[PDB]
Amino acid sequence: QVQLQQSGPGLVKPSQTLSLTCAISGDSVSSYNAVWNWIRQSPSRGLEWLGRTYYRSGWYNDYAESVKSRITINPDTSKNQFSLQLNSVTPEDTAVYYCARSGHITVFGVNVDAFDMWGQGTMVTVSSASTKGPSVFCLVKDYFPEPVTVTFPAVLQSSGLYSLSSVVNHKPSNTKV
Amino acid sequence: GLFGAIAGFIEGGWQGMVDGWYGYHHSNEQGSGYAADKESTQKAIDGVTNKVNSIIDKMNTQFEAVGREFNNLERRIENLNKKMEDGFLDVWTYNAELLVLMENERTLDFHDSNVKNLYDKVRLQLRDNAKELGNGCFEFYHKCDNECMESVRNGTYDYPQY
Amino acid sequence: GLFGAIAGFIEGGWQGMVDGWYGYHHSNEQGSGYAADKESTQKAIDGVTNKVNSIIDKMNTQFEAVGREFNNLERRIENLNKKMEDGFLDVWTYNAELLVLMENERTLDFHDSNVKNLYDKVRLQLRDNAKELGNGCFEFYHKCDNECMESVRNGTYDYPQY
Amino acid sequence: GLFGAIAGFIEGGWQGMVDGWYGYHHSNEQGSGYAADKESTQKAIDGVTNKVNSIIDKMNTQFEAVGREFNNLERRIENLNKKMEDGFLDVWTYNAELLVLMENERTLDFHDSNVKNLYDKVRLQLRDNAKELGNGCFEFYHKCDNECMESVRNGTYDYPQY
Amino acid sequence: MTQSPSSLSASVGDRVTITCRTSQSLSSYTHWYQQKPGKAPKLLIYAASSRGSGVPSRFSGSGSGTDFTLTISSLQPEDFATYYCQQSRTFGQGTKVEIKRTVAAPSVFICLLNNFYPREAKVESVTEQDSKDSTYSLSCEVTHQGVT
Amino acid sequence: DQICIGYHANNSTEQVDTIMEKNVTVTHAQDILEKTHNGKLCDLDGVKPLILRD
Ligand SMILES: *[C@H]1O[C@H](CO)[C@@H](O[C@@H]2O[C@H](CO)[C@@H](O)[C@H](O)[C@H]2NC(C)=O)[C@H](O)[C@H]1NC(C)=O
Ligand SMILES: *[C@H]1O[C@H](CO)[C@@H](O[C@@H]2O[C@H](CO)[C@@H](O)[C@H](O)[C@H]2NC(C)=O)[C@H](O)[C@H]1NC(C)=O
Ligand SMILES: *[C@@H]1O[C@H](CO)[C@@H](O)[C@H](O)[C@H]1NC(C)=O
Ligand SMILES: *[C@H]1O[C@H](CO)[C@@H](O)[C@H](O)[C@H]1NC(C)=O
Repeated sequence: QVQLQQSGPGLVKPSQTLSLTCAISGDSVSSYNAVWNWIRQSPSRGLEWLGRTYYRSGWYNDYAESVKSRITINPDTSKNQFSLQLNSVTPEDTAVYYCARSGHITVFGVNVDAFDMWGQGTMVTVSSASTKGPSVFCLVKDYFPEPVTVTFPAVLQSSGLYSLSSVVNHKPSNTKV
Repeated sequence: GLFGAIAGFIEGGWQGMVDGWYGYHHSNEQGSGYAADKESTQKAIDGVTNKVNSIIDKMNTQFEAVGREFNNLERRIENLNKKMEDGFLDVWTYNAELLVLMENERTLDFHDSNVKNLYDKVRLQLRDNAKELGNGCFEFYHKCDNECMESVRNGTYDYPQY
Repeated sequence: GLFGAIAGFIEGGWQGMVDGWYGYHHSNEQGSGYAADKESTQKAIDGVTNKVNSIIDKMNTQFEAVGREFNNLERRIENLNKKMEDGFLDVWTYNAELLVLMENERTLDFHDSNVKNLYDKVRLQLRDNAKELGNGCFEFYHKCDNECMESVRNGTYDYPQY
Repeated sequence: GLFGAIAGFIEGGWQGMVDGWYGYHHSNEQGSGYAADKESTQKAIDGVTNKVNSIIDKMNTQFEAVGREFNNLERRIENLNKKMEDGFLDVWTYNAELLVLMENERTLDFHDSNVKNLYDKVRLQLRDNAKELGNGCFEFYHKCDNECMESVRNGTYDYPQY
Repeated sequence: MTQSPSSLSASVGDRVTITCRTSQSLSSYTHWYQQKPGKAPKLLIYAASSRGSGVPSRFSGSGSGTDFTLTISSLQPEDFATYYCQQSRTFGQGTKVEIKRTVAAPSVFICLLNNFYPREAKVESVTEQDSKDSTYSLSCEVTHQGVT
Repeated sequence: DQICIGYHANNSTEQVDTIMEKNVTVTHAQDILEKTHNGKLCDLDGVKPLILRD
């Protein structure tokens, strides 16, 4: 079995660079029967393919038109991984980022872009807020980042801080109420 | 090949086009890349799939040998039985091997044809708005940006516009 | 099709051309109409006719079963007889069905070829005295009256004259 | 033929080209003559040679009849034996005759294809530095001396130079 | 790529069909994925009708021209998911399959709408469907098929 | 600025035969002949055979 293990920070300041890594085991980044992709998902935009890299007697990259000017996807044949770099991020780049293998399954040796294995996802938030513990009134107001455990999903307010209700533990701020 | 495209005026294939069997490579001021012509490709996949299943299925009804034994004074009919069973095996072996050879030749030529037709499809759109270089490529007289390139792949290349 | 003309760069056939399998449609100041290219047509009729007769005739010598009966203690040879007769029927059924499939494919491609060659025949006469529109049609730079049109169908189109 | 060259836009063959199956005829101020395209020719020889050997060799394993005799009260199995041996002969006679017919057609078309591809090879080099006359010939705009002619046969015709 | 319906409720054992209308019809490029909440998609079907590795036999796909369908012959509780179709690098918007009960009116408190069905209500966020009773809750005048 | 037409290649070494040419390397191929067996006498669809032995 192939496993894809993602890593990289889930917080990026606006205008700066998002940097993720996918570490492959059970296959080679340079395999002729693999294509290595990044895909993101957001509640608004749905599922969006971003780009890929693959080796066929030399390295190739293709990128989505929407991100082409900001994106780089590089293989590392020393560590059997590949990276995603996305420059000049804005709030619209907030999403769950997945790596995925395609072209493992082919119709007559033609990559059909059917993704057969995916990484676990990295949730990335574009934000400047910094660490803030909640006020509890239960209504759990004005904290950052996620998550709090106590229950409704959190909503991101126009202040850039989260709130939820439970009908309170915030480990990022070392707070318990 | 019969149609002159594959390993002909198009000297070699592309390792870099992974997503289809036939397609386009574009090159302009914005950049360059490969794009598969999916429709031509899917046409090819349907034909080859049908072929294989047609081959497999035609060989479905075929001679099945049964064991029959004969005593020491039944040598004539024993020989008959053997010649009969071997005869049918050789016939079906011939049919299978020849069908594979004949249809392999036609499959390779089919691909060659699909490439030639894709090349002509584009030639017939562009007409005299580009230089036919003679190697599979067309050099434009006007600038052709990514939307311009896409309209070539579309079938939508607006000739009067240029 | 392999040759790219039929249901290719020539999008569809013509209900209005009744008199032949392939031909011309002309359009000028005097009017318009269809005219069959008989020679290309008669060539096609001779080929297809010969093919059908070749098929029919090749299947002329073929296995004919005869009735043979056997008693209760002749089961082995009865089985042999049955397997023998069924075996040949399956062989000849395969031969017939496969020949029809293979030659049907070649017949459809043959027509496609004849159209492509007719188109090229005209292209090679006109050269740069007309615009190749990319849909089977040629738009003339000069006026081409009915005698001019006929000379295209002739093979007599005087290129230096225009 | 399927490809439109032999006895098509190239009206007839050349008695004067003795040294190969396909080639060139040149005509300039220094003189004129025939030259065979050996590569295209040797390609053809390899294909046809392989075909003949493939045919011969496929018919290598085939039914061999043996003499078997039967008394006056063994008429049923005698008939069986005869029908069996005749049955296989007819099957192999069909296979042989049909294979020869089918592959003869493909051999003639193969030559036609090789000529068409050779013509296109030259066309794709010359591009708009010559007039495509429509009969197999290209009339140059510039003077083309014997070295110029040779570069066409080479694949080396330097287009930007003219 | 346009998927229909955008959501549905069906009981365990029900036959479920979801459709994707694609821009242009290619059988080989089309694929289906099933995604359970907070997990990556899993490849379900590839090339219109081939079952992915480890995918059970109740799932099948069909394709005709530009119309592609995923069929679950007998829905199981574990098939609660969002299903996506895909061609080349383009995905449909997804279809949510929930596991449908009788209509239930919200209990309203101040604003909380508790244990109601269907999901559609007018007063925010909503809990995912409850695994025991199939209801939703939402966090004041309330309109619902089943008050201030 | 230009556009070019071309076709697929890959690292495949699969070969097929044709009438006119043998050992043609192709990008993809499909074997249709089973060459192997397990070398044993087995139950047929669960129903054991009668093995007379000596
Ligand atoms: C093929 O591509 C051409 C060019 O990209 C398409 O035409 C454009 O379509 C987009 C999106 O529908 C429009 O917003 C543009 O205004 C069009 N521009 C031009 C220059 O044509 C065409 O719709 C596509 N055809 C397909 C996919 O069949
Ligand atoms: C082919 O066409 C040309 C042009 O239509 C024919 O030449 C004309 O023939 C008609 C009828 O014989 C005469 O009335 C005209 O005076 C001719 N005009 C010209 C300009 O040629 C020619 O006879 C035809 N040849 C064929 C069918 O072999
Ligand atoms: C084809 O390949 C086989 C095995 O790879 C080799 O033994 C044989 O010599 C080759 N045949 C021909 C006709 O070149
Ligand atoms: C072919 O001919 C030209 C002109 O005669 C010569 O310069 C060149 O070296 C030759 N090239 C070949 C045989 O490839």
